[PDB]
This record gives sequence, structure tokens and C-alpha cells, in this order.
Amino acid sequence: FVEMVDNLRGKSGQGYYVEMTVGSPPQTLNILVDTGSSNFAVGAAPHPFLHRYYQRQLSSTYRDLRKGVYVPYTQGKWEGELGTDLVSIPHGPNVTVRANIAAITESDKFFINGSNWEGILGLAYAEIARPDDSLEPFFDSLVKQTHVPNLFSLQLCGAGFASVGGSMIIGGIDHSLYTGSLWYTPIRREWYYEVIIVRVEINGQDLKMDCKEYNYDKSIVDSGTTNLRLPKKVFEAAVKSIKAASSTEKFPDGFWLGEQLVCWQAGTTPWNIFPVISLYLMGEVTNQSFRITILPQQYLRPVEDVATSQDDCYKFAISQSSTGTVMGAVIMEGFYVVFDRARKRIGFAVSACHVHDEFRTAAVEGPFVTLDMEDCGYNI
Ligand SMILES: C[C@]1(c2cc(/C=C(\F)c3ccc(C#N)cn3)ccc2F)N=C(N)S[C@@]2(C(=O)N3CCOCC3)C[C@H]21
Repeated sequence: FVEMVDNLRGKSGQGYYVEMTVGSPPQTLNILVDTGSSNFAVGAAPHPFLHRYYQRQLSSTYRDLRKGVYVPYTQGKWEGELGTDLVSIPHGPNVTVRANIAAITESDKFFINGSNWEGILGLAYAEIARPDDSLEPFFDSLVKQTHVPNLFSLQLCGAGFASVGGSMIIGGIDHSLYTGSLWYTPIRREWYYEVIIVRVEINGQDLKMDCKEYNYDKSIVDSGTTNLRLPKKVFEAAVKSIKAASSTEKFPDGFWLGEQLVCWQAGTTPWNIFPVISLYLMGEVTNQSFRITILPQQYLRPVEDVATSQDDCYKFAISQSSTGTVMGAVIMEGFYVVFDRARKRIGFAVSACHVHDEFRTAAVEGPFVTLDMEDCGYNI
């Protein structure tokens, strides 16, 4: 799948996007890859933040669905007009499909000032599509209309001390993007890419919580979120343990809450005082799990645009949640992640591009024996 390697671009903290074309003749747009939503939604009006936008009046293949949609989020929102058009991915499979497109005509706190993307490719399932599950997501249309296999994989390559990159392999797996073996965890339910965490360790020390807390009220894999978000109670325990592990240096309380940065002299970040973080995931077999481990290089994120400082500044990118665990870019930048929809499972392997040092690397290890893993899932 050499044609698709390195087909993702982005800037630190602004997301990973793929080039797409919409309409006839084709209009090229940069589109954020989002496993945490299920709409294909593109700027269609001259918002000043946008490099370009979808001009339906130029497309002979545009079809109006004569239906609008209003999509509010916890902060910000977008509103759009639904239709269909022909869509292709230049550095993807050599096909064209007719897909739903939400033409965004009003938004707030949605587009990012300074970013180079103009829309979002929601790769999750129809149950969470807006306005309802009758709006077929893009990937469903792709698979239905072509012979592309029903899976995709993501290698998100992060940065350290602004340009990120990676690969979205559509319809398969490229073995050059990972080392070791893939380990799979079941997709618990096809809405978000929902998974079940069965154990959490900080530098190998179990947090010893009731594992339902780790998945209250869900745990998901989301390329459209930067942080590792943890349920409030889990975040409290995790930070207590990370604070203790890292206690040879003291930091203001506000740093751990994401309320302020911490800066060090260039090149002197003390990586070794910060612990590794391990999530054990439900395995494929009864009573079997595996673990994924990330480094501070993943969860301490460089902040480049700090005019008021001259040093190397970082943001703590593990944060508390009210929506469950969110394995965002902090997790995904450590791994090659296989969204094996056909077999309702997600594979993890150590990413051949993840950021590490000479002493520690990200890891995917198993098998481990874990009992009562079904009890870890939350039910209303
Ligand atoms: C559509 C939405 C969304 C995402 C985004 C994503 C980004 F801006 C972004 C930025 C940096 C990085 C990195 N590294 C990655 N992504 C930018 C805008 C944006 F809207 N998608 C999400 N995954 S989070 C989101 C949300 O709250 N939900 C809950 C309801 O179900 C769908 C997702 C805000 C939603």
C-alpha cells in the first residue's frame, strides 16, 4: 500500500488530515481524520479561517438532500446542508464513491485559526451520525460501493522539540509501519470505536481501582482528540501516582490540571523522572488481555507558540473527563492502530515512528491473564 504511506499531514496540536476531492470536476480539500465522529462535514462558505471550501455550484454531480443538520458540541457547533457527491482520496484507493456530505454553512469554535484543514472525515459508525443513523457514513459507503476491504489503519507520527505526519492505510495494513506483533481488543459496540480497559498501571504499579471506573461511561479510540482523557476518579488516582513517581522535581499543582505550562532549558527535559503509563485492554480470548505502554514523550506535549517564553515548554496532556476514557493522540502516536471493522476489533502494535529515547520505548505486550474483564464494561 506504498501509495498511501505518508498521506497524513498536520501541525502539532491541530490534528491529522488527509487530502480528498469532492465533486465533478474534483475540488481538493484537506480533511481531518476523526475516528471519534461519523459525519463527513466540509466547509462550504468563505469563513475567514479557511484556505478553501466546497463550492456546490461548480459540481455537476452534487445532489441536494433538502435536509439541514445542527450539530452542537460541549463547546462550539456547526450547521450544514446535507447532500451527496462523488468523493475520492488521491493518496488512497483508486476509486470514487457517492457519499453523504454535510456542507457547513455556519460554525462556532469548530474550525481552527491557522490550521490547514477545511472539513472532518468522521470514521466511526452510523449510530452516532447526525442527524440520525440513516445518514450513511463515508467509510460505509466506500465499502458498500467498491471492493475496498472493510478496515483501515492509522499511524499518527507526533513531534518533539511543528509539522506532524503519518499514514492512513485504507483497506489494509502496511507492515512497514509497525514493529512486533499486532494485539487486538474487541470493539465492544459499533458506535464510537468503544473498547474496554481492564487494568491501569503507572510505572508498573496497578492503580487497583474497580475496573468499571476505567470505562465509566465508555472508553473510546479517538484520533480527533489530543489528550488521553480519563474519568475524573481515575484521573485523580493516576495523577497522585504520577506525582509520586516524579517527585524528585516539584511542579505547581496547576501544571497537572492543564492550567499552566512547565518549561525547561532547551534539550534538558528530564524525561526519566516521568513514569510510563500502561493500559491493559480486553483481549480476544476469555481471560486474556494485553497491555499498551506510553512514555512521557507522548503525554507531555510541546507548546511551540509561547511568545512570552524562550525555553522548551510543555503541556500535561492527560486530563479528566466526564465522557469516559478517550484514547486520543497521546495514545495513538505510540502505536500503529488497525480499525478492523470486518472482525469488530482494534489492533495495536508499536509504531515504527513513535517518539522515544535511548532508555524506554512504547510497548505492546501479551498475553496476560485477567479475570472478570466483562465486569469492566459499564451498563446504564
Ligand atoms: C467532531 C469532533 C471535532 C474534532 C476536532 C479535532 C481536532 F481539532 C483535533 C485537534 C488536535 C488533534 C491532535 N493531535 C486531533 N484532533 C475539531 C472539531 C470537532 F468538532 N470530533 C471529536 N473526536 S471531539 C468532538 C466531540 O465533542 N464529540 C462528541 C460527540 O460525538 C462526536 C465527537 C468535538 C467533536
